[PDB]
Amino acid sequence: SYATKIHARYVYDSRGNPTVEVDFTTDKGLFRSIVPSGASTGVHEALELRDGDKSKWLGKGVLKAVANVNDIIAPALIKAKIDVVDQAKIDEFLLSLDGTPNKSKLGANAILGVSLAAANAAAAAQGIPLYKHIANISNAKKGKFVLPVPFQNVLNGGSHAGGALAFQEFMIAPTGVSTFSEALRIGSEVYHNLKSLTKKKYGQSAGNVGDEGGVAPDIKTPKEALDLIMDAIDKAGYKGKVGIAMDVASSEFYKDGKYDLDFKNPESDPSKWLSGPQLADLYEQLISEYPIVSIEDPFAEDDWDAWVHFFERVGDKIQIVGDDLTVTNPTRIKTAIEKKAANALLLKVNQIGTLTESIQAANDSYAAGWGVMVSHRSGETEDTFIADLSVGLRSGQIKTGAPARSERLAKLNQILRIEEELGSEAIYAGKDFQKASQL
Amino acid sequence: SYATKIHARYVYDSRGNPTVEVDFTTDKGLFRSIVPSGVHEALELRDGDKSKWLGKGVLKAVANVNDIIAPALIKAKIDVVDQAKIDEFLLSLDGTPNKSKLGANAILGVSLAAANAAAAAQGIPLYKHIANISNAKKGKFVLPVPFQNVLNGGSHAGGALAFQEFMIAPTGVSTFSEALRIGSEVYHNLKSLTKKKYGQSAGNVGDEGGVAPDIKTPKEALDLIMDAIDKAGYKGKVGIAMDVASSEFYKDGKYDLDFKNPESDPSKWLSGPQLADLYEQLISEYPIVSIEDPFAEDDWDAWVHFFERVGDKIQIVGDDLTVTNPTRIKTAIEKKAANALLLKVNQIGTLTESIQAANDSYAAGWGVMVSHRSGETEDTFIADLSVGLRSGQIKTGAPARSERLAKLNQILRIEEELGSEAIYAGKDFQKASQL
Ligand SMILES: O=C(O)[C@@H](CO)OP(=O)(O)O
Ligand SMILES: [Mg+2]
Ligand SMILES: [Mg+2]
Ligand SMILES: [Mg+2]
Repeated sequence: SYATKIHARYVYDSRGNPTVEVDFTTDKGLFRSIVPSGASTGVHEALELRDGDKSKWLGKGVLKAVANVNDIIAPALIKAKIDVVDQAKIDEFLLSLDGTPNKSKLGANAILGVSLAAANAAAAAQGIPLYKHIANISNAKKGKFVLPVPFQNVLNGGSHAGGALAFQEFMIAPTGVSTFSEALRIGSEVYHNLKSLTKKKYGQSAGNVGDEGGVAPDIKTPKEALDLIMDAIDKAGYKGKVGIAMDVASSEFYKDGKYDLDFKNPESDPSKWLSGPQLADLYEQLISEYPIVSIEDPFAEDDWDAWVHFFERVGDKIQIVGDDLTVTNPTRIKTAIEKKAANALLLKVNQIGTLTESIQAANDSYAAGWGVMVSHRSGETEDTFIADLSVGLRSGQIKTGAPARSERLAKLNQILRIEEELGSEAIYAGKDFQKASQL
Repeated sequence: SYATKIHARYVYDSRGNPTVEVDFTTDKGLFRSIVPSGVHEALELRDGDKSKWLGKGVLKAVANVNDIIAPALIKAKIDVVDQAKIDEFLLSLDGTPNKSKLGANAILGVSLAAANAAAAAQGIPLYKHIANISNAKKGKFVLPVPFQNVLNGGSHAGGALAFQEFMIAPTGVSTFSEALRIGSEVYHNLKSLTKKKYGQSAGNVGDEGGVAPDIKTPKEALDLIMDAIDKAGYKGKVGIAMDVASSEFYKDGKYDLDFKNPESDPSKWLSGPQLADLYEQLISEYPIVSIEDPFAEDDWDAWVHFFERVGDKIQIVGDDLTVTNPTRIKTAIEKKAANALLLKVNQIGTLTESIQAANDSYAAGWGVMVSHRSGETEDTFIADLSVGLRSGQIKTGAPARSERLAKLNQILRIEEELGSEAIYAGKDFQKASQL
C-alpha cells in the first residue's frame, strides 16, 4: 500500500487557531491526521511554522505549512511509492526533504501530519487496529495490551488559564481501580464534584475552564489548588484511590535565574522569586503533604543542576517527568539519562515531528528504566491518534485533558473503544503506571 | 445496503457526562453516530443510579439499542437509503409519543448512523444524501452563516446581565472560509478586551466556548462586541444575534432584567411592551440580525405583537417557544409569533422527523437555524445537516472547544469539496433555502 494522493488544509484547533490537517489516500481509502499546537512550548521544540501575516488569524495562519505539504512533500512522497507499513522509511524520506535538525525548512507541522496519516493508512493495509500497528513498529513487549492511567488536568493555571496561579496543571490519576472504564468514571465524578466545590468557594466564574478543560479559580498558591482537589476526591467518595500529579511548566516563569510564582502579575515582586533550591524545598513539602505521584518540568528546560539535585532527593519517591527538558528528542533524553535528571518522558509527537523519532524517544526512555506518558498539546483537535499511541507503546499513562471539552474526551472515548475491542486481552495499568511497558 | 451489525456503547460528552454512541455496520463498513445532550421534548433516558455518574449513566439506553433495536432492525433487512422506513421502524419499536420506552437517545443514534451508512451506499457525501431525502431545492449548495456564541449572560454569568447568549454572525463576506476566519479573529479580540477590562479570569470559557464577564446591561455587552469587531478590523461586516432566553426571567407576567438580584425591585420589571421597546432600541443602535426567545415560552401575545413590530426587520427565533415540536411549531406559524425555528435533532429524536420540522418551517417561509446542544461531542452530523437542508444558518458555539470547532471544520471540508458548486448564505441567511 502506497500514497496515491496527499492533500493538506488548515482547520481550527481547540483555541480557535489554525493548524494543519493532512488527508493521505491509498488503495484502502482516505486517512486523516491533524497536527496539535502548544502554548507553553519548549525553546527546543521542532519548528512550528506560522505565516506571521498580522492581517490574518493574528499572524497564526498555517498557509505556508499547508503549501509545503501540497507543493513539496506530496509530489515527492507520491513519486517515491513507499510502502506505508515501513514507517521508518516514510519518516526517513520526510526528514530528507527538510534536512534541518529542527525541521525549520518545511516545518514540523508540515511533516508530522504526513507521518501520522501514513501510520493510519498502514494499519488499514494490514487489517489491524492502529494501536496494534504501533505495538508492532515500536517493538513493544508481547502479551496483554496495557491500557493507560488517564492523568486528567482538572485544575488549570499558568499559560492555560487567566488568574494568578503559576503552576500549569493539577491532575488526578485514578490508579486505585481495576479497569480503565472505572478510572474514567471516577475521574468524571471527581471533576464534577470539583466544579461544584470550586463554584461554591470561588464563585460561578471560577467554574469556567482553562484551555485543557480544568476549572480555573483565581488562586495564588499550589496548596489552595491541591486542597480543592483533595476535597473533591473525598466528597466524590474516592479518598485514597486517586493520585495527584502536577505539570509545573516552570520554564514559563524562569527569569533572571529564579522562579516567579506570580508571573502573570505585571507587578510581581522580584524579591519574592524563588531560587532553584527554594522551589525544590516547596516540592518536597508538597510531596509529603499530598498524594503527589508525579511532577513534570519542576525546573526550567536547561536548568540541569536543579533537576539533578532534586532527582537525588526524591527520584525514588515520585515520577519526575521531562517535557520542555527533553522535547521528545533522543539527544536531550540521552543527556537527561546520563545526568540522572528525570525518570520519565512526556511524549509529544509534535515536539520532534515524526512518529519514528517519537517511538525512538519512547524506546530510549524504556531502555533506561524510565516511564513514558503520552501527551496531548493544549491546542488540540478532534484527532485521536494519541489514544492508539498510548496503548500501542504500552506506556500505561496518558495525559489528554480534564474530562471536559471534546478535544479531550475524543481521546478518552477512543480508549473506551479500544478497551471494549480487546476485552480480556487488555489490562489496566493502575498502580503499575510507572513501569507499565515491562508488565 | 442493510444493517449487518448494530452496536451501542456509552462515551463522554463535552461536559464529562455519558451519552450514547451507535456503530452501524453494513457491506460498506462501520458508521458511527453520537447523540448530544442538554413535556414538549423527546425524552433522553438516564439510569438514575446515584452511585454512578451522579445518576447520569446511559447504560439503559445503550442496552435498548443492543438488546431491542439491533436485532429487530437487523431482521427487518431495511434498505438504509430509505431513511423514512428506517425511522418508521424505530418509532414503531418504541410506540410512545415522546420516545420514553427506548429513549430518544437510543433511537436517534440508530437513525443518524443509518443516514451515514446510506450516504456510503450511494457513494455520496452525507450533506448530498440529506439534500436528497429532504427535497432541498436543486442548484448550488448553500453554506451556513456560523452564529458564534462569544459572550454569555443570564444563568451563565455572575453579573446582572439577564440575556443568555450574545453571538457574532459574519454575514458581510463572500465565503464561509472568510466568515469563519473573521469570527475567530473577532472572538480572540473579544477575549483580549475582556481580560483587559474585567481581569484575566474573565477570559476563561463556558460550556459553548464563550466568555462570561460580570456585565451589568445588554448595552455594555453589545458595546464590548462592537469594540471587538472594530479592533479586529471588520467594522460593518459582522452581525450580532442574541438568545435572550426570556423564560428565565418571566415572573408575574413581567420581565425582570435584574433576575439574579434577590432584591430586584418589582416596580422596575418590564412589561411585554417595555421589553419590546428595549429590543427596538437595540436593533436601531446595533447590527442585530436575529433574536431568539425574546418573550417567554407561553407568552404568545407578546411574540405576536413583537412580530408585527419588527418581524420584517430581523429574524425572530423560537427555541423554548417551539422545542423542535411539530404542534408548537404549527401554533407559532398560525399565530404569526416568529419567523425562524432552532432545529435540535435530539429534541424530536429521528432524522425524518427533524427534516419534517425543517420543511414545515420552510413551507411557512420561516428560517431554520440548525443547533448544537450544551453537551456536544466530536460528532459532526449537524454540519452536514445544515448544508443538506440549505438552512444558511448554524449555531454550534464559539470558535473554541473542539465539540464546537469539529462542526465548523467539517463545513471547511465541505466548502473545499464543493468549490464553485457552493455559495455562502451571508446576508441572505433568513431565506437561504430559497436562494
Ligand atoms: O506543557 C504541557 O505539558 C502541555 C500539555 O498539557 O501544554 P502545552 O501544549 O501548551 O505545552
Ligand atoms: Mg508546555
Ligand atoms: Mg508540560
Ligand atoms: Mg436558546
